[PDB]
Amino acid sequence: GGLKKLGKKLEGAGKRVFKASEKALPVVVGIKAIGK
Repeated sequence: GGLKKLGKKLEGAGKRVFKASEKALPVVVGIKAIGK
């Protein structure tokens, strides 16, 4: 089954990248927090 293949592949990135995003959450939110 490829389903679990795609859901497990991309997921791997979101786990490592979470550090790249989490760090800019204040920088990604500030826009969503200002522009709502």
